[PDB]
Amino acid sequence: LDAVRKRPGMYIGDTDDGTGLHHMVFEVVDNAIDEALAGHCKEIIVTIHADNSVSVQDDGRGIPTGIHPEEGVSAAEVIMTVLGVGVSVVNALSQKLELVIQREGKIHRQIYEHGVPQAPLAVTGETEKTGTMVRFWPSLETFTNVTEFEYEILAKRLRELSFLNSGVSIRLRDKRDGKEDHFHYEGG
Amino acid sequence: LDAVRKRPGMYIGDTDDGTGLHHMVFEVVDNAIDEALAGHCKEIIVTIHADNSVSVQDDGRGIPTGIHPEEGVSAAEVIMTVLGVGVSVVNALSQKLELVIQREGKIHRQIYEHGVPQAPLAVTGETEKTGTMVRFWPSLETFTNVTEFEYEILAKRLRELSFLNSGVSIRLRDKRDGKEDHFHY
Ligand SMILES: O=c1ccc2cc(O)c(O)cc2o1
Ligand SMILES: O=c1ccc2cc(O)c(O)cc2o1
Ligand SMILES: Nc1nc2ccccc2[nH]1
Repeated sequence: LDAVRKRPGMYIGDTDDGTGLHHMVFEVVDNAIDEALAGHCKEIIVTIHADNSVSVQDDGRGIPTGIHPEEGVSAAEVIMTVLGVGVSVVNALSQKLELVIQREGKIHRQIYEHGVPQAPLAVTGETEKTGTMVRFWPSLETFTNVTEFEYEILAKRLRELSFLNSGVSIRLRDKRDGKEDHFHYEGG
Repeated sequence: LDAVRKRPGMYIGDTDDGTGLHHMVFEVVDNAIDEALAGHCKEIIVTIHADNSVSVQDDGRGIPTGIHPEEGVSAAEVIMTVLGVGVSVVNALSQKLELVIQREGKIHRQIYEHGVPQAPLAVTGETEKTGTMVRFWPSLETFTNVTEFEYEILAKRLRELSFLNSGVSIRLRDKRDGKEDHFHY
């Protein structure tokens, strides 16, 4: 990840005007849509939290959790820490990132700070559901001037995406003011 | 450097009781002694600053500044960023690190934050002297409980090193309370 840290603008875009900041969300959304498309029920939920973090959840299969034979860490960690631009770029430029994977009747949790895992991926409990959730706090050392998520920028893009991804429910929620939207195009 | 950032304790030592914190200084000192031995005057200066940073100067040749043909960046940056344990560990666990190299008539400067270079090594002026200086601010995210440098812990180790490295002068300076020592065999 040090290559991304050396020159963040090359990977995420402009870190001052807000375009790079919102690209962080849209990169994570693209990965969530890919997981949602693998299934039948397909739903993703994008939540803007009151602390200016954004979470993106899908109800897909859940990212692989088993140890990678070469790397010697969970396959999830490899996805989050090895260099669309990839979620690893978002992780590198996030001062905090929470990963939650529900898979094979188990809840898996891991926390990152500036791309560095704080502990190995851990099974913390049980669940009937499946899916992947990433909640990230953009790094205020990288992202300057525009540091708060504009609802309209996310709402507009998610609406455009709904028409290209048939059968995928996309929910947008703003916990700051309680505003929300539901984009669900079932064409074809 | 992310392997170091993942498990700092395994590389530097315990990050809560103050062992790791002081080992940061000792790792830098080892490299400063190597440079001091191969120069003329052979003196190192370890300064504890008021803002809880430590700087280690030597008056050696100055570490290489030219571009490394494999990595495509200054040889100094390769030393600071690629994995004695190495100063790259110290750089990785420092919230800020300032590198100053005097060599071939030129002063070179570079700043790091958590091991990430903020710009390439740059020529900032002219100079008659030679040597290398690293000033580092330990990351308070890594180093907890014992965050401030105890003078006697550094003094004890530098005394041991002065006997072992008989040709090298070792000066220790504390700017918080004005305390000083000069270890030389
Ligand atoms: O790299 C990946 C792969 C899948 C994925 C699914 C999510 O729902 C998400 O928020 C982030 C993700 O990142
Ligand atoms: O090769 C190296 C690497 C780090 C380093 C740090 C110092 O403080 C110094 O005086 C000399 C050094 O030489
Ligand atoms: N605050 C902060 N910034 C960082 C950049 C890289 C790795 C760790 C870091 N902690």
